[PDB]
Amino acid sequence: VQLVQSGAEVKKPGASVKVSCKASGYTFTNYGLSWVRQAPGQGLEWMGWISANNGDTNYGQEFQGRVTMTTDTSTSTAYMELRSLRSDDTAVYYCARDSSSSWARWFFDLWGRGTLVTVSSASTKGPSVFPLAPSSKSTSGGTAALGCLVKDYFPEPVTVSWNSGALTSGVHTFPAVLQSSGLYSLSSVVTVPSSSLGTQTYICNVNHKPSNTKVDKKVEPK
Amino acid sequence: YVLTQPPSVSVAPGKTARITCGGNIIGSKLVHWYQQKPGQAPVLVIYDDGDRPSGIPERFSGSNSGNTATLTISRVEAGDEADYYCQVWDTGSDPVVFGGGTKLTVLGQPKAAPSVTLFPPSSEELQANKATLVCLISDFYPGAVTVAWKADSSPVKAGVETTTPSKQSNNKYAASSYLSLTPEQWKSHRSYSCQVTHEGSTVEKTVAPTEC
Amino acid sequence: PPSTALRELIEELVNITQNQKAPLCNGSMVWSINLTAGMYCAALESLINVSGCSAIEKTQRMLSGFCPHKVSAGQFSSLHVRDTKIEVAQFVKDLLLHLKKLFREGQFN
Amino acid sequence: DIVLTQSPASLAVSLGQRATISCRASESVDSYGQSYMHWYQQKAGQPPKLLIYLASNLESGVPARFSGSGSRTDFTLTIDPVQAEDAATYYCQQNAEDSRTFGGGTKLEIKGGGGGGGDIQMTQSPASLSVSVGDTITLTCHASQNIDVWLSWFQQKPGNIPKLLIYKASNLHTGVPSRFSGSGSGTGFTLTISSLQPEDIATYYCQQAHSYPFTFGGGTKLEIKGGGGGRTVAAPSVFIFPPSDEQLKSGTASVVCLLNNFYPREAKVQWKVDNALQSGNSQESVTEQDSKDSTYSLSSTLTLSKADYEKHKVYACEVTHQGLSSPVTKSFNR
Amino acid sequence: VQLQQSGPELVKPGASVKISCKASGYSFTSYWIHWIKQRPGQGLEWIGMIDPSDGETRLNQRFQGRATLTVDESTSTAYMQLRSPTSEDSAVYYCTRLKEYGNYDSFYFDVWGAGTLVTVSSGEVQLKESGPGLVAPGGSLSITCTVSGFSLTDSSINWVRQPPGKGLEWLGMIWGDGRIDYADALKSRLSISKDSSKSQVFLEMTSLRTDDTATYYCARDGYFPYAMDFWGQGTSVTVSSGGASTKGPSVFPLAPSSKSTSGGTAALGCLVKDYFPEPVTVSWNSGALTSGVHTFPAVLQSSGLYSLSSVVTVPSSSLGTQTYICNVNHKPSNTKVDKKVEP
Repeated sequence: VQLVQSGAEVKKPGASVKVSCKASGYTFTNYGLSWVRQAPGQGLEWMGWISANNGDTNYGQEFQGRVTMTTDTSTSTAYMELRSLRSDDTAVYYCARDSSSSWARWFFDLWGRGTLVTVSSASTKGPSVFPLAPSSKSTSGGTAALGCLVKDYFPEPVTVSWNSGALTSGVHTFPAVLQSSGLYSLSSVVTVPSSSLGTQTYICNVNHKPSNTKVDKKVEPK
Repeated sequence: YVLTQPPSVSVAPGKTARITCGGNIIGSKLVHWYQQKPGQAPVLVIYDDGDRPSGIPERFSGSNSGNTATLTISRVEAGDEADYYCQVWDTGSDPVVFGGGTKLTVLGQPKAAPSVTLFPPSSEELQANKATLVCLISDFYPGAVTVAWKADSSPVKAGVETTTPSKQSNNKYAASSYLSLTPEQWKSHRSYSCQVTHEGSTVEKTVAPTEC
Repeated sequence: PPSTALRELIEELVNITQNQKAPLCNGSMVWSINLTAGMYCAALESLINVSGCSAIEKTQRMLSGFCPHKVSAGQFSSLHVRDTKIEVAQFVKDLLLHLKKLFREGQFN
Repeated sequence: DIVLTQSPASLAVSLGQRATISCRASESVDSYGQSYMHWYQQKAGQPPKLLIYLASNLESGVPARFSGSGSRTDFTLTIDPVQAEDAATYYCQQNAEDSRTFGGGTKLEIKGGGGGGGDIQMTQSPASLSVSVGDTITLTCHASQNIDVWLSWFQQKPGNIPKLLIYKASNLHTGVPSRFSGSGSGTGFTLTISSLQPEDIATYYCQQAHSYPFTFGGGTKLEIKGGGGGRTVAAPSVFIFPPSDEQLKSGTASVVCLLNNFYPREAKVQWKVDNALQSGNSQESVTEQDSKDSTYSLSSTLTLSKADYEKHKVYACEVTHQGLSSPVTKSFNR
Repeated sequence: VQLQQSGPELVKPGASVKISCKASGYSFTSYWIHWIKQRPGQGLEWIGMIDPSDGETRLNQRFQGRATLTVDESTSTAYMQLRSPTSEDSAVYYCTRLKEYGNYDSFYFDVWGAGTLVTVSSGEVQLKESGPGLVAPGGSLSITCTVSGFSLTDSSINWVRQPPGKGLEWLGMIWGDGRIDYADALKSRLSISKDSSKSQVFLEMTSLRTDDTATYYCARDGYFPYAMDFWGQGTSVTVSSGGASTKGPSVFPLAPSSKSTSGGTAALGCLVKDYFPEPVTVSWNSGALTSGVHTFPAVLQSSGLYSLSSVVTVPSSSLGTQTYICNVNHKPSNTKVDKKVEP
């Protein structure tokens, strides 16, 4: 038994989104799904419940009216639809099995992986790729570390490789910062051994799935 | 409804950690529990305050005594360092009111000197008439950072970006800082630096446009 | 609404068993009962044998209110529950927990 | 505080009727479907006793006459029928609050006599008569109701089984001597026992055989009486006592000598305050005729002060009595 | 023509005792078996009648439900299965039948067996009361109810009051946990406390007025719904005029004569003084002394020492003296004293 949802989602302000959550491994007709959101770095917040036997719904004062819930008994998948999204509504929207009792709300046991729904005003702009070169050379006896500065890209995610997956010694991927312009920025740096100076070349491999921008960049010091 | 549990609990490994949800008459209601690891879906641990479902370890147990319910986790293990959300039922505003969140501050390892590096903007982008100063910090403990962009020892607040540190393989912390500037500003001043301080430990490097 | 009397009983039970109170009745043990979804009469006829202690009066009052016929304890299929002895605290905690479960289950009477 | 009123405050009802004692409350007393009212029964000089709890549940050891009812404002105590032994004041009491409060009381009794089927009762006198041995003793009897044919004349030795003397109030029993004869018709009778013997010094009772429950008489008793001359006259056993420390430490001293056993009563007690006699604070505590040998006991409590004793090394009490050939001096020293 | 009665039968509170009584020398199933309670401390009393040929019984008023007769025509035994007995039942219970000659002409009681002695054992739940009956108006009245047979931690005691002729009035209570209640009327001038060690409960009162004269009971509460089931007798309380003699008699010990200086028996005593009003109860060896006792009726003393009454008493015993200790009961002071003699 396992509860599964759709993939990630990216929306703009004022738009709408309809997320899915499929139930497989029990009798969906004898239970009711329930949604719980989670702002990044904040506590949980109950959003809505729906039953798979009668069709009743319940929402919180924060979401009473701004959301619409429905479920399909054919594929055992519910559809929570949020409209008039705001900048702060960016949060993972989990789903969980709950009792269909319209009077009480029991515990939650089955917890799907969830679905992140980011809301930003920036457009789906490709990533500006630049290599990271060491002004001062690698310290004596110590290992070096270079990477690629991914500036002004949106949305998430962006995987970063090195030499088409040929180098995996010291790779480090740091979280994406968010500037005031709304465009995410990322900078992954692989801890490169100083022994490979000069001789072994290094080519970054950034994959921007939104805009399909596959760009390989060469890096060299001063 | 209102529940106010402590937003932080610091305990030593191997001991018994106490996590209470100290609020109203929640003892008269079935207080459940929920554990959520960083980057994973929350999982059910304690429900009805005394019923653990299958797969749940045996060292878990919940207490409930009138005006105060408490979670009892013994033999603190770093593998269970996560956040615990006290959850209850109600018949007032909303039938479900979660808690404020409690991060189990397990004493994993002592202070660790961060690894800080800074890079000037790429000359290719300087040709394209932009300038982004980055400062990269990693491998420190605990999850606390203080960033300060001090160009020529002068603090700068315009075009400064920094996010909260995150986790990694060795359970340490890593955080990056961003400074958005313009080419003329980068070429004008004498020195540009980025300051990071952890628990009063000043660790800062500096670069210059005359060489970089 | 029928869900008012049960909520008031739950509030009273949680108010008399809080940790700020002294040991309830001070050690005088109480015969346990079978948790059989409607132990109202069972709890009444098993707490009817607590001489005073001045702290469980309202509890017995509300219990008799829920069970007006006060049917004799001879309904038990096994008097072994009237032979095992546990303190007032454990029995009242188990009764409170089962009553909270019954209240959450919608079952009031 | 809640107050409870009753109606009537006092009630007198004869036998065979149905009692009805109402207890009105100032407000409602019920709580969670049940009313916390009670009743009590208090007899003359007797303590109360629980009768009905929750105003609808009888207590163990309670006759079926008792009945309780009421709905949250009134409570009637129903006893049916009305019996003589039920004549006891009742008190309705509530405990539905933190402070109990008893009712106004309702004294119950039987009106116009009524009885319980002829409650005969005998009140005779005396209980112990002064009669010697070898004389005729005429005892007295007094009944309540009229029978005229049935009042037995029983007689029992102290600490033994009873013996009947006269049946039908005129016919002599089987084995009774002719020296005993009972007479009387109605309420007040008179017994005739002649030639009192050592085996005649016993107890005497009566009982009627007309209306059940057959009641028994009160009882006339006799143990011993009379006293001769020198036989009862005993040599006075003189006793004396030193001063008491509990009084000496208090600042005074009351001294007394004891004439334990002697006869007759005429014994002029005196005292010698260090060989000096004085008629002052010298009382004369006299006892009745001894129940063992008709002797006497007197103790002249010579109350005085510690100074009156701490200087007088001896205190000789003197007594002149018929049992004393010569006055026996009783004297302690210090 | 006689009856073989049983002997001593120790009875417990609530114990439905059943005594034996056997007939012999005639047909037991011919005449109505009669029951007559001796009760030596009161006189002679009746119980009821029953014919062993049919078993129908005509019991007395008090013995209608409390007593239960039995007639066995197969083994010549009459059971007396009285249930729920009281302290008044400790007595002898003779057997007899309807001894009658001439077709219900002369039915009398000539046969009398040994008498079934039925002594209900003492030691019941003791609701004992202790408190002075007379105090000066304005003093601090104190009463101490004593209870034995259990502990105060598992019961609750109330303070019911009853003025002479008037009705009852609740005046406080105390539980086994430590809660204390008071009537809303006298909530100020009243105070209650308990002591599980001494197994006693106190009582206080401020500014005693003459209306406060009333009997003070102390009753025990049973189980839920916590009504009152047990009842003591209550010590009397009277307040008419402030008596300066707020203390009992200071018992002066009077040791008897030495073992070597008494030609005859040796008698001891204790001079009673400084007590008012009359009388005061005095005994020796807690009542275990009756031979050669003599009590002098007290007489009002002279006007030199407040005329405090003085009673004298003396038991006579043979040399040497045994373990003799005085025992005094003073109802105006409720004080109990004792002392051994030492010549």
